[PDB]
Amino acid sequence: RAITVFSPDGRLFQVEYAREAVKRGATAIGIKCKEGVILIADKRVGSKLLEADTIEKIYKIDEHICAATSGLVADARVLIDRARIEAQINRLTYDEPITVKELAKKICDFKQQYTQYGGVRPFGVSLLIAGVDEVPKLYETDPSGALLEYKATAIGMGRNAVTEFFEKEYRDDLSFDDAMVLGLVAMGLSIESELVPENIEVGYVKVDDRTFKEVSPEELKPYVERANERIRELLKK
Amino acid sequence: RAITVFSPDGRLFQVEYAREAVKRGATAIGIKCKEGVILIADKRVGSKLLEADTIEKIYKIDEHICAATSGLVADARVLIDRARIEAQINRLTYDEPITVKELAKKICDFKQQYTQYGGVRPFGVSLLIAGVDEVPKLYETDPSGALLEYKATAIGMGRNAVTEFFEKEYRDDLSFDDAMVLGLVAMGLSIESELVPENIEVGYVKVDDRTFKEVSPEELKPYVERANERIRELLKK
Amino acid sequence: RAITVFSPDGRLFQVEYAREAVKRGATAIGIKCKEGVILIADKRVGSKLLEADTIEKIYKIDEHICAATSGLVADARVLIDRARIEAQINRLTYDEPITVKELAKKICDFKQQYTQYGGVRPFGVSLLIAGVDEVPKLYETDPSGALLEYKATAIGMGRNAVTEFFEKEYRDDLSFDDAMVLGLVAMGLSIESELVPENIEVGYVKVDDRTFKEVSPEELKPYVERANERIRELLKK
Amino acid sequence: RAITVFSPDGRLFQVEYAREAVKRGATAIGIKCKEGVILIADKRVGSKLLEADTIEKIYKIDEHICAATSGLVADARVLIDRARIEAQINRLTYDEPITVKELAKKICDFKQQYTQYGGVRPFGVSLLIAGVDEVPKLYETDPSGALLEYKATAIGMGRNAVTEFFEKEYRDDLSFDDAMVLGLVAMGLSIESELVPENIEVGYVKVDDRTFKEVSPEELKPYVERANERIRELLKK
Amino acid sequence: TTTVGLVCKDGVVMATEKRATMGNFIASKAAKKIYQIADRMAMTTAGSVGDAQFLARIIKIEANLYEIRRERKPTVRAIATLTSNLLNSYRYFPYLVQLLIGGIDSEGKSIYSIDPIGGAIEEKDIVATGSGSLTAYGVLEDRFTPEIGVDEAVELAVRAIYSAMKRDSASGDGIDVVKITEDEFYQYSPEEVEQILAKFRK
Amino acid sequence: TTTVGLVCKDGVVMATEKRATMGNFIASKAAKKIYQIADRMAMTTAGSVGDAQFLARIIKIEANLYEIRRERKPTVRAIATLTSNLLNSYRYFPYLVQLLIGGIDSEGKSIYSIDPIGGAIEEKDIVATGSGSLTAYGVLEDRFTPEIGVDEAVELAVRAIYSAMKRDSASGDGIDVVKITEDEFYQYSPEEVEQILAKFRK
Ligand SMILES: CCCC[C@@H](C=O)NC(=O)[C@H](CC(C)C)NC(=O)[C@H](CC(C)C)NC(C)=O
Ligand SMILES: CCCC[C@@H](C=O)NC(=O)[C@H](CC(C)C)NC(=O)[C@H](CC(C)C)NC(C)=O
Repeated sequence: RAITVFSPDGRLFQVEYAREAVKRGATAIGIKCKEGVILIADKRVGSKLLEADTIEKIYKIDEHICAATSGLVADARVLIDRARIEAQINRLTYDEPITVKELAKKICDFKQQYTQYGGVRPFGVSLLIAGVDEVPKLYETDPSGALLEYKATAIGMGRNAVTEFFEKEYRDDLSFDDAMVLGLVAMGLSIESELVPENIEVGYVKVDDRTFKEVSPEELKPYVERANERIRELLKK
Repeated sequence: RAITVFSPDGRLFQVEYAREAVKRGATAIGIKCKEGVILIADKRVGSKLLEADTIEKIYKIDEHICAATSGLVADARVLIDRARIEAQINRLTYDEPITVKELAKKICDFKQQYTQYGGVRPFGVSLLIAGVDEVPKLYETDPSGALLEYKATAIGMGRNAVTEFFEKEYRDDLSFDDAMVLGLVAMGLSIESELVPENIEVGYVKVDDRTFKEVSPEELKPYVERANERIRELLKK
Repeated sequence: RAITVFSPDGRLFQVEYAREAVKRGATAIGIKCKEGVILIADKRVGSKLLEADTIEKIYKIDEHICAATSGLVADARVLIDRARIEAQINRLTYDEPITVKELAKKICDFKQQYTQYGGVRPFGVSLLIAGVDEVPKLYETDPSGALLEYKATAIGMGRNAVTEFFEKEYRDDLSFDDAMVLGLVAMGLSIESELVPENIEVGYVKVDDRTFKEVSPEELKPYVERANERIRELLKK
Repeated sequence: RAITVFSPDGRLFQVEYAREAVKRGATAIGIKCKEGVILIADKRVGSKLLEADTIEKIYKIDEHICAATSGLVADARVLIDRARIEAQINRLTYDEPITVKELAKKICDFKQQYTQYGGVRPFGVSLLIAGVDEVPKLYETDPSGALLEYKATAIGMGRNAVTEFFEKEYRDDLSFDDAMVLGLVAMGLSIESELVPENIEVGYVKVDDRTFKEVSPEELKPYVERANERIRELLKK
Repeated sequence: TTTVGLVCKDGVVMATEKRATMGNFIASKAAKKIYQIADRMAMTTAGSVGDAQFLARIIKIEANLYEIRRERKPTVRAIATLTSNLLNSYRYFPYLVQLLIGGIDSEGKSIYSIDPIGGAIEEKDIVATGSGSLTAYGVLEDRFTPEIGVDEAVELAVRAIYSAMKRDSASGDGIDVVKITEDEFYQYSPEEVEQILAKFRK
Repeated sequence: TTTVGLVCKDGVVMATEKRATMGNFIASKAAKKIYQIADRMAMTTAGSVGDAQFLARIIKIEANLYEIRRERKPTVRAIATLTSNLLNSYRYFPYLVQLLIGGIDSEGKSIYSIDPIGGAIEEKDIVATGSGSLTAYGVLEDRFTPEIGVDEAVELAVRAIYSAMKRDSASGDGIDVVKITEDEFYQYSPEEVEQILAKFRK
């Protein structure tokens, strides 16, 4: 009899329902290694009529921070812009870039309010925030405003698949290219097949020059190729 | 027909449902002795993919105050930040650190409002606030805004276990190390097994140098070890 | 179809439900004699883990006014602080202490509003306000905002017990010590047994030096003792 | 689906339910004669523990105005204070006492709003406003904000009894003492017995020195006595 | 106006005279300029009568409420910080007042001199305030020693304010003194003061 | 008032004297004009006592909260930017204060001089502030060298503030000095300073 309230189980149905929306979302993956953090997203489209070359799934928050999103697409938009504003405000007041951790807490606090203030609904979206403070970092957010730091993970429908996979293959010492390839593979198993460089997006931030760059389609060819390798092989069972 | 209202029993269901959320929360323990107060929390994770070395469960409020939380994780965040602001405000206006007792009353008053103001819901969280005024102190809060001072206690799912245990083992004259070990034990019984130093957090504030310090993983080894002792032993029945 | 509204009976269910909350409340007693007014409360705890020496049940409002509370514990807090502010305000504007009667009317008016303003719920608490204007005075408040001046009474679960008792034993000419003992007795019958000085609180305000003082545990010994006397004796039937 | 709305009958249930609350109210009477107007109220208490000598049921609004109340006691409080403020405001703006008629209209307009503004409920109280402008006057108010000028009347549970009685005995030429006695009698029949001076209150305002005075318990003796007379006699059938 | 304050080895002393003026018009021969904030805390007020009186009320009320609510007495530092902030907030239309807040607390003994803009100096020994302060400072800085005890410190105080009354037409009419020892918060009464300055010349 | 700050090869040094005045009236011989913001950050305040004191509290509280919340210590740049913005926001009724905020942080060693309007100059070596700054600048610009070490830099600082006390009646009464090395944030105490200026003339 209100909006977002407690159930006898002590849970928030609105938040849980919001989570159902993120599950239906396109899958996004993030991997962290020593040399940096990669974020790769499913860019696949369902019609030759959509401008695929345009569609962007990995967003630049600041120079050293990017993010991937999943859930209600419209809500996600306001959320990343929100994160962008948040980043610039930090510069405006301290003349310094915001840490990936701080930025995450801030949008998470934002989302949390839409969780307990009657005349509003929660954000049907989950976020993958990656960047490099003094070390590479990866965080994933929940519709409730909960924050979690992962070494590697995913959000979206293909979640579980890549989660189980990384659970076995991921390693603290992976190289940048190894780490990335491991990611393209996870994606592959996720969509249940070999990947097409033309419909996947990859962004990263290397610990050397803390600046978000996005892997070009050409630089992708080799990685997708080397990944499709182990994918076909892995798609035996 | 509103939000948080009275039932014919004279109770607030929303508040009670909020309490159901805290019960599901990860367990946290607090023990007070003459030499100070310890706060230990279950840091255990459910995936090798989460950055365990990062996850923080015991928060510093001020130099002489820390707190543990249980319940909705996102609500908890705003609540400890709220407590942090509250502490600094005291400094800003009186040029003096806030007492643990006062700080507690303040966040409890804060939480109490979300209990009778229609367009909002209660905080699905309970807090353990420990610090040292002129003597060590330990308070635990409730979603309703109720405050209680304990000699020793716990919040979260493992609550009852450690409550019954302390009910028998706790003693007003425990030494700092004794008091702490008694806590690691309570935790052990709680999770139904021996503890792994690598997945439990401990923070404290000794009456000597009233400053919150957090037990390092190395300084933990001996304590966990000496605790796992009496744990195995105690896990006979 | 709103919040606090009239029933066909001409009553306010929310207010009555709030009253159900106060009945479940810890019992508190107030006795007025010529030499002053005493307020005694059940300080009894349900765990050796709670700092009993701390727990406070009788509050100082001003120098010449104290109050006991019953019902929702969190609500009570805001209500006494409210009373405290109210008292200082009187000083601020007239440079004079507020009378017990006036202070009572003010918090009662405060409580009355949460009784007819839709976006809010009533205070699930009842108050015993005691002090000494030119003569000792005792008032008890209701969740509805109703005010009543008693010679002696009680609120909380043990209400009826002690009410029936005072209804027979109380006398307009009781001495201060007699009046107090008569009160510890009422408490005794209330909790159905002899009292333990260590778990009851007593405060008062003597007409001589209009200042709220609280009976020390040592000064209690004799009174509790002399009361447990007539208690055991009275607990025959 | 709101709060105070129209029923298919064209009536306001909330207002009618509020009226049910006034019926349950303690009875109050008012009688007007040429020499002035009297207001008498049932002061009877249900416990020897209540300060009867204190309890006030007839309130002074201004020098030439008093009022009696019936219904929710807390609501009544705010309503008379409201009337009091209203009276002074008149003085503040015109440097003149407000007429009884004007004062009544004003609180009636006040009450009327809580009758059609969604986020609030009606006042569960009725009022008897008596004073002397250039001639004695008596008005009675309704939870709806309706105003009525009576020669003689009553509000509360004993209403009908005294209404039927005055309907026969009241006379336009009654003397002050006659009029008053007629009132004590109505009260007697109301409570179904002889009256006790010690538990009835009487206030009035004589046309000679337009100032509200309250009949002292001693000045009452004779009247109550002379009334109990015709009461016993009248309590034959 | 002239008020002094000295921190002795065994407590705190504060004193003021009783004159209130408006130009050369002597409006009062018995104005109150010394207030009790807490059990072991006092405050002297120099400046605008209305402003000082107003602030005095606020200060007391907040000191009380602080204790009643936290069951701890507020430290002079806490009251001084509180007052500084209030004063500074109104820095563009300040309360024309010079305040002296001091006494004994868990942190020790101390006195604070606070100006209209909330500028507070921590007086570790001697301090004067008001139109006569400069003359008062004369004797204070002449006869003061950190080992001075509250008992001779009240004499010194009377001594200084007495000199000041001699060269400040805005000061005079009498003098209040207050001793803050610990075992007590004492206020001397006319008789006792009149007898202390009797060992001088009047 | 006079305060200096110098960035050495091995750290930072900041010093001030202890005088507080109101016209020619020496209100204080021991005013505090040096505050600690973070572990390796200090701040000196010149200007309105009440304004500086007020701002100092805000600065501290915000530095604290910053760290407690982000579990990182704030850089001097951050505090300097923070303070600039605050100062400038009040540009039409500015806080009459000259601030010096510096120390050591992840970015290196630095000092910022900030004015009432929030105009911040990044001091890469030498800086003086207050009514005596111009005299202090005399010796500072005479004996300073980028290779100077914090240990001789504190001597230099005392040296400069000592000269200033000789020509600025608003300065004087003593001098606080603070060394910010990395292994430490040291405050010399009267004894040590008294012995450092002893190699001069007083
Ligand atoms: C009563 C405590 C205040 C101290 C006392 C001593 O000097 N102060 C005063 O007497 C101050 C002095 C002026 C210069 C601000 N006088 C005043 O504030 C008076 C107040 C009148 C009500 C008599 N004059 C004016 C013009 O406001
Ligand atoms: C306590 C350290 C403050 C810095 C020190 C250095 O200049 N400032 C001061 O001493 C300043 C100087 C003036 C010119 C603004 N003095 C002041 O701000 C004095 C302060 C009173 C408490 C005595 N007030 C006035 C109106 O002058």
